[PDB]
Amino acid sequence: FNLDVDSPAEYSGPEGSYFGFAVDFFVPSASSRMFLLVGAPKANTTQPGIVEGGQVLKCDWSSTRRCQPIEFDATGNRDYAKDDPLEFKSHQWFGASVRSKQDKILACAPLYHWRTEMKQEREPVGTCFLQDGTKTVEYAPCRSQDIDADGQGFCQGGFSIDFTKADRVLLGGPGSFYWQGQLISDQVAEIVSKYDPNVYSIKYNNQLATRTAQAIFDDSYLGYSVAVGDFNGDGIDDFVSGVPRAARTLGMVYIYDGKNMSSLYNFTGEQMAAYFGFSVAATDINGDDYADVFIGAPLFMDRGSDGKLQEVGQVSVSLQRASGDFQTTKLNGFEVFARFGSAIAPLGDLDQDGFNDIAIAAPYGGEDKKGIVYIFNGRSTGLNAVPSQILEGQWAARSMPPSFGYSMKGATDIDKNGYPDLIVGAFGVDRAILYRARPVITVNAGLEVYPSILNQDNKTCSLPGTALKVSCFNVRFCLKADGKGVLPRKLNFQVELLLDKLKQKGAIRRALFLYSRSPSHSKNMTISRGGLMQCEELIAYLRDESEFRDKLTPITIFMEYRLDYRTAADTTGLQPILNQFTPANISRQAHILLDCGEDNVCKPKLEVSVDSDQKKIYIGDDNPLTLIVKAQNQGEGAYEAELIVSIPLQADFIGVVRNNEALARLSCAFKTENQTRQVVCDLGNPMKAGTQLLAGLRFSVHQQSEMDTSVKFDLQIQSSNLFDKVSPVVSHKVDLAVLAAVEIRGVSSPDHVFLPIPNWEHKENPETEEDVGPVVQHIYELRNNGPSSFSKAMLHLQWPYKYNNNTLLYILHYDIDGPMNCTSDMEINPLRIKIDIHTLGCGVAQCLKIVCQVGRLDRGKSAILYVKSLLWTETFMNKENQNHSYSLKSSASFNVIEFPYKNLPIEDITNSTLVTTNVTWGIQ
Amino acid sequence: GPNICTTRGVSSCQQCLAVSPMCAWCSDEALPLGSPRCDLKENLLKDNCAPESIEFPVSEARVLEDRPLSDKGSGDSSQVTQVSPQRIALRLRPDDSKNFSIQVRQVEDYPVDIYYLMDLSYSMKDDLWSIQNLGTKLATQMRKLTSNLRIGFGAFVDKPVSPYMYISPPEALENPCYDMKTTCLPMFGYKHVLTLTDQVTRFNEEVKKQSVSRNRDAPEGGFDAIMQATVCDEKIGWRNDASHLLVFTTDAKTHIALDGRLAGIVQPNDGQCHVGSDNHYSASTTMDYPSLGLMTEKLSQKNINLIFAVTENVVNLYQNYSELIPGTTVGVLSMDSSNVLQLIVDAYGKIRSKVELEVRDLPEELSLSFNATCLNNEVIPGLKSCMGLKIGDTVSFSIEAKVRGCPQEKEKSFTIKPVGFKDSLIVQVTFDCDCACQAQAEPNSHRCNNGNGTFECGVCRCGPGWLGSQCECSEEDYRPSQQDECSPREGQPVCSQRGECLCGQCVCHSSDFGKITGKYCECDDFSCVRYKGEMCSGHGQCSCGDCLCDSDWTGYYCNCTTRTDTCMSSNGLLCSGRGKCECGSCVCIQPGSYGDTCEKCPTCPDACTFKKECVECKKFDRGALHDENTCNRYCRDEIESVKELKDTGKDAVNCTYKNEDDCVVRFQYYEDSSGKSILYVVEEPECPKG
Amino acid sequence: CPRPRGDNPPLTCKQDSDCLAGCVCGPNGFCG
Ligand SMILES: *[C@@H]1O[C@H](CO)[C@@H](O[C@@H]2O[C@H](CO)[C@@H](O[C@@H]3O[C@H](CO[C@@H]4O[C@H](CO)[C@@H](O[C@H]5O[C@H](CO)[C@@H](O)[C@H](O)[C@@H]5O)[C@H](O)[C@@H]4O)[C@@H](O)[C@H](O[C@H]4O[C@H](CO)[C@@H](O)[C@H](O)[C@@H]4O)[C@@H]3O)[C@H](O)[C@H]2NC(C)=O)[C@H](O)[C@H]1NC(C)=O
Ligand SMILES: *[C@@H]1O[C@H](CO)[C@@H](O[C@@H]2O[C@H](CO)[C@@H](O[C@@H]3O[C@H](CO)[C@@H](O)[C@H](O[C@H]4O[C@H](CO)[C@@H](O)[C@H](O)[C@@H]4O)[C@@H]3O)[C@H](O)[C@H]2NC(C)=O)[C@H](O)[C@H]1NC(C)=O
Ligand SMILES: *[C@@H]1O[C@H](CO)[C@@H](O[C@@H]2O[C@H](CO)[C@@H](O[C@@H]3O[C@H](CO)[C@@H](O)[C@H](O[C@H]4O[C@H](CO)[C@@H](O)[C@H](O)[C@@H]4O)[C@@H]3O)[C@H](O)[C@H]2NC(C)=O)[C@H](O)[C@H]1NC(C)=O
Ligand SMILES: *[C@@H]1O[C@H](CO)[C@@H](O[C@@H]2O[C@H](CO)[C@@H](O[C@@H]3O[C@H](CO)[C@@H](O)[C@H](O)[C@@H]3O)[C@H](O)[C@H]2NC(C)=O)[C@H](O)[C@H]1NC(C)=O
Ligand SMILES: *[C@@H]1O[C@H](CO)[C@@H](O[C@@H]2O[C@H](CO)[C@@H](O[C@@H]3O[C@H](CO)[C@@H](O)[C@H](O)[C@@H]3O)[C@H](O)[C@H]2NC(C)=O)[C@H](O)[C@H]1NC(C)=O
Ligand SMILES: *[C@@H]1O[C@H](CO)[C@@H](O[C@@H]2O[C@H](CO)[C@@H](O)[C@H](O)[C@H]2NC(C)=O)[C@H](O)[C@H]1NC(C)=O
Ligand SMILES: *[C@@H]1O[C@H](CO)[C@@H](O[C@@H]2O[C@H](CO)[C@@H](O)[C@H](O)[C@H]2NC(C)=O)[C@H](O)[C@H]1NC(C)=O
Ligand SMILES: *[C@@H]1O[C@H](CO)[C@@H](O[C@@H]2O[C@H](CO)[C@@H](O)[C@H](O)[C@H]2NC(C)=O)[C@H](O)[C@H]1NC(C)=O
Ligand SMILES: *[C@@H]1O[C@H](CO)[C@@H](O)[C@H](O)[C@H]1NC(C)=O
Ligand SMILES: *[C@@H]1O[C@H](CO)[C@@H](O)[C@H](O)[C@H]1NC(C)=O
Ligand SMILES: *[C@@H]1O[C@H](CO)[C@@H](O)[C@H](O)[C@H]1NC(C)=O
Ligand SMILES: *[C@@H]1O[C@H](CO)[C@@H](O)[C@H](O)[C@H]1NC(C)=O
Ligand SMILES: [Cl-]
Ligand SMILES: [Mn+2]
Ligand SMILES: [Mn+2]
Ligand SMILES: [Mn+2]
Ligand SMILES: [Mn+2]
Ligand SMILES: [Mn+2]
Ligand SMILES: [Mn+2]
Ligand SMILES: [Mn+2]
Ligand SMILES: [Mn+2]
Repeated sequence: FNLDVDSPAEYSGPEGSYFGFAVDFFVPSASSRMFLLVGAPKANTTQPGIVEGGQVLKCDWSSTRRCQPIEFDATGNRDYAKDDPLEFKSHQWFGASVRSKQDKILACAPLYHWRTEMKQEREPVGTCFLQDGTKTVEYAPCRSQDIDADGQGFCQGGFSIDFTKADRVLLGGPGSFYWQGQLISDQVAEIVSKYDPNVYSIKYNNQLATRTAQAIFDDSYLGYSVAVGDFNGDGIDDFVSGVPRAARTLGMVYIYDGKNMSSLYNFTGEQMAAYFGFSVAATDINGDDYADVFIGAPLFMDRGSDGKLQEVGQVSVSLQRASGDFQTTKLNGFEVFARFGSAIAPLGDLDQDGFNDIAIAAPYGGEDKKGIVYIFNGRSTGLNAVPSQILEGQWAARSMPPSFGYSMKGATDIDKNGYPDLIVGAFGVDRAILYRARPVITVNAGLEVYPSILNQDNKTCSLPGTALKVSCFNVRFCLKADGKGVLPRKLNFQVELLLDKLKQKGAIRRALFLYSRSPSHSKNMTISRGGLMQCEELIAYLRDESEFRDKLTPITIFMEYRLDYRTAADTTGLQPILNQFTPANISRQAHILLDCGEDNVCKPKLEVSVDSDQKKIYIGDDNPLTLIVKAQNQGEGAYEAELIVSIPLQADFIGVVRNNEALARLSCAFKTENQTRQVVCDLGNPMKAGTQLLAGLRFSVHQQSEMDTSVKFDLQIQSSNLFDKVSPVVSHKVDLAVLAAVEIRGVSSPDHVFLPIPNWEHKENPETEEDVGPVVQHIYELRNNGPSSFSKAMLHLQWPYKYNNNTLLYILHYDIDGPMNCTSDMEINPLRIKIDIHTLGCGVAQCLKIVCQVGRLDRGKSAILYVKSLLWTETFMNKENQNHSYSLKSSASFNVIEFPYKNLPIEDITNSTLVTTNVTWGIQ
Repeated sequence: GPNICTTRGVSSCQQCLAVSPMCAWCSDEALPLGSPRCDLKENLLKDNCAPESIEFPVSEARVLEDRPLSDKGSGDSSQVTQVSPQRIALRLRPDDSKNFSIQVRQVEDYPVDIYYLMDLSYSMKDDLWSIQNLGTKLATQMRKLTSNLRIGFGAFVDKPVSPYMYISPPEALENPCYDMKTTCLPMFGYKHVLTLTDQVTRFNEEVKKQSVSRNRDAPEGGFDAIMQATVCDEKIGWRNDASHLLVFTTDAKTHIALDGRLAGIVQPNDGQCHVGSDNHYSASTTMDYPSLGLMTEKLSQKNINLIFAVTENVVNLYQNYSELIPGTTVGVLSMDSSNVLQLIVDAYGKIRSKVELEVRDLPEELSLSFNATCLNNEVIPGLKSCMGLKIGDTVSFSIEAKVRGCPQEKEKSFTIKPVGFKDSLIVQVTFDCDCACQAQAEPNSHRCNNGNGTFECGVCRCGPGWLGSQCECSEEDYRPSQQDECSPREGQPVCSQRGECLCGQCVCHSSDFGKITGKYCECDDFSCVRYKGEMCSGHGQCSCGDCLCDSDWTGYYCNCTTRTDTCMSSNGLLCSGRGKCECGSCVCIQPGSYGDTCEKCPTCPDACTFKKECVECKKFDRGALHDENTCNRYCRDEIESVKELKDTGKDAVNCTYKNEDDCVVRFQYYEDSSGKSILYVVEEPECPKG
Repeated sequence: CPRPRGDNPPLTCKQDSDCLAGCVCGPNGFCG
């Protein structure tokens, strides 16, 4: 929120050169100066025969905003023979990526085409150049003898580049192995020591690189984007890369180890064609010393308010934990077709709050499609998803959209002001903008009003003029300041004081400042810095009692501070800024003495009561608990009465009841400060004597790491009196209860079989399913619906196996879906098959039982048993001839034995069901 | 008397109409009393001021053009009409809703246009079978569904640049199959070949010439073609009042937007036509591929239906792509399918199996509800779409329009129309925020007691301080004998709180962080409910303690959405037919069902129970669906009586039931193996003996 | 059978000598 948008540094390059396609800082060791690097991959050069070779420019700061090219090559196209050139540098996009470690400058040309040394071709292996002061080497790890897009022929190496802590280059080339993509890493020393201008394909020792894979991974574009950070155990930075056509254009993100280039972690996109992995970033946003992953999907389509897909782009935010896993949240864009996840740039700590910050850009958003940059401040909780500042592009299109924010670099303090700064490029207009941070000041103010309870009978200040006494008091206001970074040592503030502001609206103002004879007073104030709260004082007084009425409303003293920003010169007024989450004013109230008794002082007798009316709440669900509160003031008036209900972690405040006219609506507010959480309800100012209030407060629960066995609320009334200001604390609890609505359901599929069965013939020894009979399938489901879960339960199946020593439903096989193991008291499928009405249950038939042990079923989970049987047709012919129709009845019962909620009342949950398969003749 | 309109309407005429649609205001200019000048339409029985000077506007849903729905779309001598009405006028006073209805019909014999996009890359050498004799292949299909057919086609390979193009020895510029030791054509981005004509002869002739070209990488980027074929309206020759079908044939995967950065192409697609006299996509080398979002937009604008006619190796891919472009269909293309020579009448069948309503240019403070009557007086609330229709059916939607507050703007016209049809219902919206007497009789420095009355007709209000019907509300605290009952019951304190009543008119006006208003200052503007730390869940404005939800949100808290997409199953039915959609989440009502969309139900009866009802009404003309007249809508499966043949075991789903005649009917249904789940019935059921 | 890479079809086929790696001879005249 502290970037200076007023007067930033504008840099401009030649027309049509895509000046600003890539930006970075240059902070060498041999100079206390710092510079800007801005790539112009379309710029023209003095290289002979080379149209649009591209440049990298060194931009001076501190004055003159002058950018001079850095000449890396100056050489035209080398030759393979007399008229057979070996390389083609025209339109090579030199400068499409620029990176810098302290004195090293790495720039690349991803469209650099190369004739092979085998056959006449034009292959875009791409190249890089690494400059270190005056020494300049050529780095082209894709220009090797592995050619022709079966290998590195179309690498376009240098499409993305980066450095690690230990001076190791990371390079990405998306065209390797039929556009599978490739990563290549080399030691910077090995790059410069092994350089040989007469050798085109250079072996680098200690190189890391990915290999070709199966042709299924073709056209994945690994190396589109790269970032570095450590994710496993050491200090050795590991490799991150975006591969946005992977996984069937879902997109993916590969993380490789920094020591031996082995797969570490994977991220996969949620929606096809979104380009998940167009850009990546590594930075620690929650200050936990663990680097966190940021992945941009600029073309992501989410659901609008109506529910239609809209292209808004989405950035993935994944926080690293020590366990190795990731907590990943998501963050959608704000404007359609803005391409919100295009560039992601860590800023370091833009605010110096202790937690690093990040900037995300939507180059095609804003007004007139001129580009937007949102900055997001990190906190301990992760990233704050609500931007705190918004940078708007200022340059309108010439021919193509000024892609403001397409390239960004941060985390470098160019003005040495203590706060890092931010480069933003817009290659559509050939410009690059540098925003400078500001010195955030945190200011704490005070306001002391001497005696807050004012007697009008007590007149001591004869000072009004004309020597008549009046009832007066003092208004003392203190003001201290402090702030990290470089910023002037004495700050100037403009304090304003307003008396009784609550009725400035045309009613009479019943307190005036002594000398000025007015409600308002202002004073230019000057504090140095750092915790010495400098105070000033004034004298206000109550006008004559005859001049007004309305003694009961309080005199509110209002104080605000301004901090004129004309200070902080020294480079064009880098003006500081107050902490964003800080109040620009403080208020305090004074009361006219009234109805306080003989002691001349108001002493209340405060009581608070609470009744349950809803005696038990169940564990798994989110329960509408309503508390009825009674707040009484049986003594004298209470100044600034507030009901304070301190809720535990499980609780959330819904609101006040307004549908029971017997219960009074209250102004309640949820507050979370001073390491606590509670609800603040206004009870009157003053809360007059004998007053009784009834009101309802609704809540919600989660039970917060189960087996707690109770939720506890604490209630007390607090007032700004001097004596008897508080009520006795009243604790109210509500008992946690276990409720599990468990049910068992069953069905037969089919539920009938009509005899005779087509194409059936008695087999002496049946082998196939078709020989035995049709396929009857019983399915039993144990479904847990109630809020509370359970840990263990049993399930018993009774099955009509035989009748008069003859098979009925020959169980072939059984399956289980869920947390359950079953066991049958008889061998299943002995013969090893491959693939009125009289009821037959266990009361009249030989039964085969199956016993199942159920694990933990939660609120919406179930366990299912599939029984696949064959109708034993042979049985239903001989003595069951034609008028004998049977109902093949099975049953299943369950008993819940165990719950995870120990220490709670536990009631047994048992039930049973039955499933019939009716066999019938279709003759008579 | 003591009613909601008597609290805020007393201030002025504007603020009277604004608080409720039931409010009425009388600025007689003749009869003042001291009663509230804004009470009700009927509470102004006494103190009549009746003939004029009573301001009571009422909202109106006024039809201006409702042509009769056409019976057939084949030269009806004028204006084939698939929607009625065609134009409504809306007059809306603040916070008032007025509803209407719209009738939509997919007429029979509608004109069809078919434009073909053919992949002409090298991989397509073994796929050109599908394109020989295409015109006779196309007339033969569509003739059953329409007369007046038109066809045309174009071709695409890829961007003619590196790294896609063969720039290897210049012998490969004009013959990129040089290295293959054969010959083919130079590559091209998108080449328009044949404008839509009714001359099948010229079509087959122009098609047979076509042969393959060659580039490097398997993605081919037809999306460049899809875009230009959509937005080059005059070049392609799209006809008005004819369904527009755009067919897409390709060998393998496709380039998507942002793939062009590898080619040094960083300018986004503008969705403008760039094909000219050369019939070539000129910007193929300067402009990136189009994104799914822009393709969807330009497809819905120009009312084009995209059909993916792709080979099997890639059918799963474009299926998953079509889910991101709603209303597009995929079809397998292989000379074994028994469907390949249709492939389109099946696609056009799909596209006409649904009618969905879309809204264009909807004013922001306006919000629209929707019911749907899809089948013979079955009103379905919340739906703007009807499922499983045959070409010829007619559906109706009841629409409600609501305005929050009053924009005080000019007339605005938004469109309501079906997806993919030219026909549309245009709604003209005018808002009646101001009374009749606005600039007719208004005071300035006179017409009140002491040269301060201003601000309205009917009463004069005064300057920044000391307002009144007689212009002074003196800052003095004049002692009792002046209250005007700035309180409900006179035993209650001065105006409810936050206000010290002066001069018979409450002087609360105590700005703290939000505004305060009302004759008694009972309204808060910042005391509305919170769902989770956000007032009205962030999706609703707060006025006098009542959440006024935004366009697509409902509820006391404004936390219940009107969406039904999350309720939609993979089959197109909401909640899989077994549940109700409430606040974007299926409430499963049918027992044993659960899951996000009620899809999971293993206790539900086997499909033999639901399909037996189809064979009773289709083959025996009885049963449940026969009595409710739902047989033709719900039973879209083809039913063919068989020769008592039950032949194969390939998933072999056999059923058997017993009808009223005590005869045992048995049938089987081949599930959606090569199609859409046909079911064969064994004729000659088993009946008893004579 | 391996799938062709890039913008290439299956090779051609007269007998299964023209094709390799365990593919077939398509009636259309390709590997498949
Ligand atoms: C993040 O996601 C990444 C991609 O989504 C994951 O990377 C993938 O991990 C896979 C698991 O290791 C890996 O599959 C292995 O691939 C190698 C490749 O070496 C091969 O060597 C042979 C000759 O060069 C050829 O293999 C034969 O088999 C293939 C089919 O697999 C045939 O089609 C071929 O014609 C050939 O006859 C290949 O051409 C290739 O060059 C294999 O050696 C591995 O073999 C192992 O698996 C087999 C079972 O298939 C075992 O029996 C055997 O003992 C081996 O253990 C694997 O198949 C992918 O290549 C790799 N892809 C990429 C792009 O990196 C990554 O793991 C994941 N990380 C995390 C943390 O989740
Ligand atoms: C770096 O230097 C190179 C120098 O070669 C420069 O490239 C040149 O740019 C100009 C203008 O952008 C090109 O001139 C064009 O030439 C083509 C023919 O090849 C013409 O068709 C162009 O348009 C003409 O015709 C139109 C009618 O259809 C007219 O409407 C129009 O006004 C023109 O008359 C135009 O003349 C020139 O070809 C290139 N040279 C090359 C590519 O070799 C490049 O722009 C410089 N880059 C930067 C960043 O400064
Ligand atoms: C009648 O009214 C007059 C003024 O209207 C009033 O005079 C005030 O008297 C009080 C107490 O008698 C004075 O307040 C305190 O005086 C003592 C003197 O020892 C100080 O120690 C106090 O210091 C305060 O501030 C410190 C810094 O914040 C605190 O740390 C400390 O705890 C104290 O709060 C404080 O100044 C006050 O100064 C005078 N005011 C004037 C203008 O004379 C008198 O008390 C009233 N009497 C009756 C009977 O009504
Ligand atoms: C298969 O045959 C059995 C054998 O009867 C059927 O079982 C059910 O048995 C119960 C006995 O409790 C009966 O249900 C009763 O129905 C009467 C009305 O007919 C009702 O008044 C009772 O309160 C009770 O619900 C009945 O015999 C039978 N159930 C039904 C619904 O008829 C079983 O239903 C048969 N299965 C199939 C699929 O037909
Ligand atoms: C919007 O917010 C409100 C309140 O925050 C939610 O209402 C509360 O939740 C449900 C209604 O959805 C009500 O039912 C309660 O839950 C159990 C669940 O089994 C039910 O059996 C009980 O009857 C119990 O009352 C609850 O009363 C209700 N409370 C209030 C104060 O409204 C609502 O769910 C939210 N809606 C959405 C779409 O988020
Ligand atoms: C490549 O490096 C990784 C990590 O450095 C190796 O994986 C494990 O590394 C840890 C220490 O970092 C060892 O304690 C484990 O025993 C390693 N796993 C093994 C040996 O299976 C990995 O082994 C290295 N080599 C590869 C991937 O070939
Ligand atoms: C067993 O299941 C039955 C239902 O299958 C339930 O008991 C009955 O439930 C309904 C009320 O919801 C009524 O039929 C009776 O009032 C209940 N009978 C009772 C409570 O005895 C219940 O889920 C289980 N009941 C028992 C006794 O185990
Ligand atoms: C859509 O269906 C709803 C279903 O209730 C109906 O609208 C409401 O119906 C009941 C009346 O008993 C109440 O919820 C509301 O008074 C009705 N809303 C209105 C009149 O706007 C009605 O059939 C259809 N409503 C709309 C708005 O289309
Ligand atoms: C405070 O600063 C303003 C700024 O110009 C000036 O006008 C005023 O006189 C100053 N007052 C004091 C007391 O310094
Ligand atoms: C089922 O058996 C496995 C292996 O014996 C065991 O690990 C698992 O906990 C069992 N599940 C239940 C619910 O008993
Ligand atoms: C509005 O209410 C229902 C909603 O569908 C509609 O049928 C009815 O005709 C409308 N009533 C009026 C008076 O417009
Ligand atoms: C298509 O989507 C399904 C899930 O919806 C997935 O399992 C499948 O692999 C996808 N296939 C392709 C080709 O995208
Ligand atoms: Cl194929
Ligand atoms: Mn590491
Ligand atoms: Mn971290
Ligand atoms: Mn920070
Ligand atoms: Mn700085
Ligand atoms: Mn007292
Ligand atoms: Mn092919
Ligand atoms: Mn291609
Ligand atoms: Mn191809």
